[PDB]
Amino acid sequence: SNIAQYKVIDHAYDVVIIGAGGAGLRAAMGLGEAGFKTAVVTKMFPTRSHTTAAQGGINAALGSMNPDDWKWHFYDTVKGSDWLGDQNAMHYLTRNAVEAVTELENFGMPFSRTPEGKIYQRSFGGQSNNYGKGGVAKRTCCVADRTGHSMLHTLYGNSLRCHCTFFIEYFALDLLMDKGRCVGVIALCLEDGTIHRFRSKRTIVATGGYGRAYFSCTTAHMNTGDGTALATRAGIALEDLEFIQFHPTGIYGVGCLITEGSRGEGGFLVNSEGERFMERYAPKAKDLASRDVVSRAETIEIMEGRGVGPEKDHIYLQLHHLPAEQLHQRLPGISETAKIFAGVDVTKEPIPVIPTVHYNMGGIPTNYKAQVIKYTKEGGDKIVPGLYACGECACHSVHGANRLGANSLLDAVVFGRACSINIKEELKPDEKIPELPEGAGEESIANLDAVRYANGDVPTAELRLTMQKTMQKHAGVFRRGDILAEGVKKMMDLFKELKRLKTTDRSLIWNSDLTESLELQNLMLNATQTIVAAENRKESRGAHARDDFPKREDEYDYSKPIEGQTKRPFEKHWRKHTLTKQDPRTGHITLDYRPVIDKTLDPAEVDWIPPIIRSY
Amino acid sequence: EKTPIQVWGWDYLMRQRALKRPIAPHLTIYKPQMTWMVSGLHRVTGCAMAGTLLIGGVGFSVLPLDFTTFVEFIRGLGIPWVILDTFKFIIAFPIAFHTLNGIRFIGFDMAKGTDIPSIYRGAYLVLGLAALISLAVVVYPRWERHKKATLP
Amino acid sequence: TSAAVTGAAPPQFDPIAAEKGFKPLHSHGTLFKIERYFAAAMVPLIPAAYFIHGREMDLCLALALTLHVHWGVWGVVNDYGRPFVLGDTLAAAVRVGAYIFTACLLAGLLYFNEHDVGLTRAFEMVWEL
Amino acid sequence: KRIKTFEIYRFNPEEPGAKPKLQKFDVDLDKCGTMVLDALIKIKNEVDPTLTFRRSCREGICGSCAMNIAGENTLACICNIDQNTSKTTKIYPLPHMFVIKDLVPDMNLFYAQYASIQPWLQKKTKINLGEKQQYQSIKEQEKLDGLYECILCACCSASCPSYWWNADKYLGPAVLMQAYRWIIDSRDDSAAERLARMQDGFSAFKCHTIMNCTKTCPKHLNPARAIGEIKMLLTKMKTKPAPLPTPANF
Ligand SMILES: Cc1cc2nc3c(=O)[nH]c(=O)nc-3n(C[C@H](O)[C@H](O)[C@H](O)COP(=O)(O)OP(=O)(O)OC[C@H]3O[C@@H](n4cnc5c(N)ncnc54)[C@H](O)[C@@H]3O)c2cc1C
Ligand code: HEM
Ligand SMILES: O=C(Nc1cccc(-c2ccccc2)c1)c1ccccc1C(F)(F)F
Ligand code: SF4
Ligand code: F3S
Ligand code: FES
Repeated sequence: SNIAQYKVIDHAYDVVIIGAGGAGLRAAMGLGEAGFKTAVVTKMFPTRSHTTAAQGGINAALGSMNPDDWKWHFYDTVKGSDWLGDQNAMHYLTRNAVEAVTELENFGMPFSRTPEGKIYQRSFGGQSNNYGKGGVAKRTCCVADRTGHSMLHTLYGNSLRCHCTFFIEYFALDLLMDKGRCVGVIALCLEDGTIHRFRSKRTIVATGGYGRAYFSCTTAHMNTGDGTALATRAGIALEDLEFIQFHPTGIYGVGCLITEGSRGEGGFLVNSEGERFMERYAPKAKDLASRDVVSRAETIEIMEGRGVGPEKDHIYLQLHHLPAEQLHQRLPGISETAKIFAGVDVTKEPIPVIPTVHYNMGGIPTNYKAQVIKYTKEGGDKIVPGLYACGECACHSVHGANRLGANSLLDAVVFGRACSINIKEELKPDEKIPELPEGAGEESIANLDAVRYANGDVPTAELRLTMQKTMQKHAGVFRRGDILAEGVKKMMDLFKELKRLKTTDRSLIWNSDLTESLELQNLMLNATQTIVAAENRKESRGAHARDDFPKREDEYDYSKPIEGQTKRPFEKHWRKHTLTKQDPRTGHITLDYRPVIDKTLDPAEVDWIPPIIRSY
Repeated sequence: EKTPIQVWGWDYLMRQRALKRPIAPHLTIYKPQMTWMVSGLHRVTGCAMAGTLLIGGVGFSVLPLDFTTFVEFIRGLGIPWVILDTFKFIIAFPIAFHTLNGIRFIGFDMAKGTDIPSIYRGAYLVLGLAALISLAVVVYPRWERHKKATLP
Repeated sequence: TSAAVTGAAPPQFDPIAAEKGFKPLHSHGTLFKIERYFAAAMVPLIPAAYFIHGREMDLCLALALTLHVHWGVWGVVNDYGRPFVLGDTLAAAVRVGAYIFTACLLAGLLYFNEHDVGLTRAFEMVWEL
Repeated sequence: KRIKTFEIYRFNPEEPGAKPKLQKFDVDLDKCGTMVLDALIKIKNEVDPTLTFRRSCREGICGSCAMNIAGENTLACICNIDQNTSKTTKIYPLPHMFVIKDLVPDMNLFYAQYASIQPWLQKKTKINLGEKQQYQSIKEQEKLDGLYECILCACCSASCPSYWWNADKYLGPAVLMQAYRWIIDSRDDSAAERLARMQDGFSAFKCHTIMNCTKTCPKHLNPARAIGEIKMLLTKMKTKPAPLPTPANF
């Protein structure tokens, strides 16, 4: 903190949440309800978080449209993960799914309804009845086309009833670490330019994804992976970063998402030939195949010169064959969005769409209870005391290598609640609030000041613009070992240009130049780890495809019958979680690998699901 | 005696004062629109009549002058008929517009006709019927005095 | 360094802490009804007074207009007579001056009808110009 | 090249004795996205990084980027730039709000007021929180259409003159329409007590039906009607239907 003076302020809370998305709030609700003194720190008003921009819906086996079993949901969830998913956490999720979504309706979430008067459910990608044998599932509860908006707004409202004290437009800077324990967060209040340390027994990280690490995405400008960057700086290894989910129907010019719900109602993809081509790549499920399957399908038709439009470089989503009544009642939002950005009447023309960055199944590794973890070969799973994390920013890991549609809002509400429950019970009123080590947060402030005043020779927008461009080119839908290798190279050079950084706005008060530059460090951490972790994965699993390694490498070969083979060693196959660990200052990364938890929570309640061939 | 939010709301103003933060421009920047120009007018007229009635009622009482000598005075100025029927139009139009738009607003108070077209028709219909009625009340007797003047 | 003060929670409204000891204000609802009803009932009165003139009309306008314009200016005073820009007692002066305006309006009107041509006759004579 | 100009309201509370200002900026329209937010970003990245404004979602759902463009209160991100390069588009923040910096208004009363309507579900008979769904027909819940889609952007509150003059007492269009959405919710037992906190002659009755709110709302919703609706209830010219009875096989 050489070249300036900084007011600092100390607080003392039971638990400090960093996030006001679905996860964050839902956690905070639980904690206040159970009489904790909770702080919620968020860099924007909670209504502005990305959750609000979710459209499709939230999965629960309610049987409001046809009889359903949460075990068939559990089935589809694991299949979707591509057996990288830790089945215990997938178990917890799907089991508690029906309760979680009913809680929402009871909180006053205005769900769409049936003639019987129950929650309306729509079809959605990747899901099916009777363990893959039945038809196309219908358990995706929705508020038409605006399900996240409605969930967040409902959640936010109910958080005002339960005495959480909100610290809004506070940019969290770093975790407060006391030799392996989390005692709080340090943050910059944008309103008045002060610096705030929060002391707390627990800390929940709930900070969303890092979609702005790519040139095109569906995500918000705030999605800059600050939480994973927080954990990286605190010496915690991140997990599964190389699995970046490409949503198939993002709008061509702009990025704005068109829901999968548009296909779950009946809409479909169409190439230049006018073929409804998904019937080739997935005869059974067609346009409701898993996202990664569909996104690749599109990305091929483009490469094979059957792309649509002037450049022949995107695809059409066709919706005008549906009734107009149904387009208003089920998809009013995107009806409008397509009108605004693409200049399209969805009842009369198709929307130009193209695979687009969307979700991060990677994140901060945790257990099923949501306690952030560390891993060594010998010691194994080692929790980080005081620290929890949930939602997009986490890696429980319930999505393995491919997120099931309508499972993030669930993950957020389930494991958000799980943080509150799993804290109400390990934290007891004997334990007092930790004191801060001297010099706590001093280096966060040193970094702040250095960035604020920095006078390099490359501006903060330019360095970002290429980081994003490099990622779009080298780490996209189909990847090759040489392209990735060059990617890592180019990427590691941009990590060095971070010393040559140039800012202009010198102010403490609401400096959006300074904060977009803290975001850019946070992206670079997340970005570099994403591309090396990817360059090393020499297989093809879920939302990660190598041209040069097109097969799924598991313990056995699950294409032939089992008995007869020898289980390959852990070091040879790839059914395991990538664990990147980075040095924040030098930018050097190292790898390590973690076994997939295949057992369920309770053998009685449901059996584990052993890997099979993944075809839709 | 306030609500708790109205108390909180006051203290908030006091804070924003203390921080000496500016107040983002409004009248000076907001686009003229039928919605609020009409309301503006509805008030401006409503008030001006009250004003006239107070300046009128109290004015002639507190002065030695009476109304007959005032009407007498301005006929004595020998001012063109066109100008004098304009000054009648300006007296009628306030009463006509305010009264019509009164009913409109009683509508809007009961949620009736609040969509953006009903707002924009209700506006023109009122400015129409009110200008129509104010010409009809100025020119009719002036057309019925040009009959006595020139007809058998 | 960080040698700093223990700071406080930011100002923040609790809608449950607000609900202890708060007792509802006398309802304004009934009054709003009669204000508007009264205005509705004057809709026939203005056209009535176009055709029928004289001293009984003059009196019924003066009574009606006063009571309407009483409630009019009270609302216009409460809009522009704000404490945050006039300070407390000057704004209260404006609230009092609203009741003065109402009672000088009438006196002058009543005067005008009783010792001068009246409202209707006054209109006649400017229309005879 | 079509070089469009923007006059953008500016203010910095660190310069001593500071005053609001207009700043012109020239932007090449062919080097730049269709929407006004695209210009503000371009300018921040290529010309003046100090230029401060809120944004998050790019698709018009968040409500962060509300401001006064070309006279009207709308969201910048779904606002098509006027390509007529002869005129200049004027960008000020939400009218009559205390400003923090440039295009960023302190939104804290607006939020506190939203809290004061108690935007959540309230039941007379304590419910078991996760156990079963509450019945509501299609028709009952379509009452919520036009209402639950409020993104809390404040365009409308900040366009209502009454709210300019009396933000401290009058709740204003956006908070009031939300108040009505928890009142006609069949699932909400507190219709009674909700109207009790807007009984006074300032909370909801200071709506002088100007109609600026419904006109400016970039989400095409209608508060002026919801307010009108809120009065009757206050007057008693109307009351809330009782919930349709929940079938016993539910
Ligand atoms: C367009 C779109 C549509 C989607 N639709 C669906 C759907 O239909 N169904 C579904 O299941 N999933 C959907 N998803 C995925 C899902 O919505 C998100 O992954 C989920 O909302 C994330 O919730 P979260 O609370 O973890 O983070 P978010 O909801 O993204 O919120 C992040 C929070 O963290 C805070 N934060 C970030 N950085 C900092 C910092 N430095 N300091 C303080 N606070 C910080 C932010 O301010 C914010 O409050 C969709 C995603 C997108 C982009
Ligand atoms: C004849 C039918 C009339 C009707 C139906 C009527 C109706 C109304 C209504 C509904 C308002 C309140 C509108 C608001 O709150 O913005 C109002 C305000 C007012 N009216 Fe009338 N009015 C009538 C005649 C008159 C007359 C003859 C006068 C004469 C002076 C008058 C003076 C006012 C004034 C001063 C207000 C002030 C409040 C404001 O502008 O907001 N009105 N009128
Ligand atoms: O003030 C009112 N109009 C007003 C007064 C002064 C300026 C502007 C104005 C000017 C330019 C643009 C927008 C509004 C508008 C007004 C008019 C009728 C009813 C209630 C009111 C109010 F509630 F008090 F706000
Ligand atoms: S009403 Fe329209 S404008 Fe007022 S807040 Fe809700 S959305 Fe923004
Ligand atoms: S702009 Fe204003 S006063 Fe009432 S109807 Fe609309 S809120
Ligand atoms: S930034 Fe979401 S409203 Fe434009």
